[PDB]
Amino acid sequence: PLESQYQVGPLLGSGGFGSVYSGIRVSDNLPVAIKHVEKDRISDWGELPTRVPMEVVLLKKVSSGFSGVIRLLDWFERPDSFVLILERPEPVQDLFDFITERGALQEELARSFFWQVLEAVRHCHNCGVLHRDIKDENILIDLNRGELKLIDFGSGALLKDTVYTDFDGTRVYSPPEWIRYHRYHGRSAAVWSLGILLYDMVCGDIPFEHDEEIIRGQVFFRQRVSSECQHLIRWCLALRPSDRPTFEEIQNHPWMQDVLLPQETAEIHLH
Ligand SMILES: Clc1ccc2c(c1)N(CCC[C@@H]1CCCNC1)c1ccccc1O2
Repeated sequence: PLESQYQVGPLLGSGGFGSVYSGIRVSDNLPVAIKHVEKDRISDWGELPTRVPMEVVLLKKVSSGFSGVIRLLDWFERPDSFVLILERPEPVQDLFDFITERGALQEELARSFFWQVLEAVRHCHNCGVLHRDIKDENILIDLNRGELKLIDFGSGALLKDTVYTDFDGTRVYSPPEWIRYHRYHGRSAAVWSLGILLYDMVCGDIPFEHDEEIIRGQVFFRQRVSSECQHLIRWCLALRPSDRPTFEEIQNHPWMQDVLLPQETAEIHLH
């Protein structure tokens, strides 16, 4: 019934995540995204009360209620692929393209965006999900509402308190303990990736490209950035996992005070 229930539109993008198309739910005209993944390229499987990709398990765990995560609406199995039906904000732009187009973000805008990402990541952790690929390309902006939404749980895992020794996320957002030892814990690795993201936001590019820079952990600013924002970044990017802030500590940091709500953010910065 997939073919009769959704009208397929243009291809939005393709990559390690598969191929994603614009779609409309025929029942009520709801904008959707339709994501196809070949079965042979699914390395990571889990189970429902049947055998599904882990991405479906993780999405179901985070798609209850409202959150800053793009929600799984339905899924289908085909003989050689799985098809996922996801929310699609309209109009929308991913944060990578937004930053590529507009350059380094004003701190007020970065503060609003970063705050929303923190809230979304807390939501995932609350639901027992570790994203493991937090980055600009996995954040969508609802341009009218100023609301950010996390995508792509394809490298994610169940959250646990023991060590992870596997990683299939983005290397330049990966922490020094992974580079050096192939070992990390969930929350502290997530905080590292958040430091990279925040730098990316306020500087318009990522801080490290090579392994040696990651391991050295020295952050240089190319752009004028406030002392308070530089401090938070350097704290998230502490070389020792135990020296990094908790999410609570990030959200109580001086730089994170007086965040704009999403709608005000869109009025000032996006309209
Ligand atoms: Cl609109 C929209 C809804 C839901 C989406 C996704 C997009 N995408 C992203 C599609 C590729 C981007 C589109 C914009 C230009 N840059 C490339 C996605 C990518 C990977 C997993 C889930 C996803 O779920």
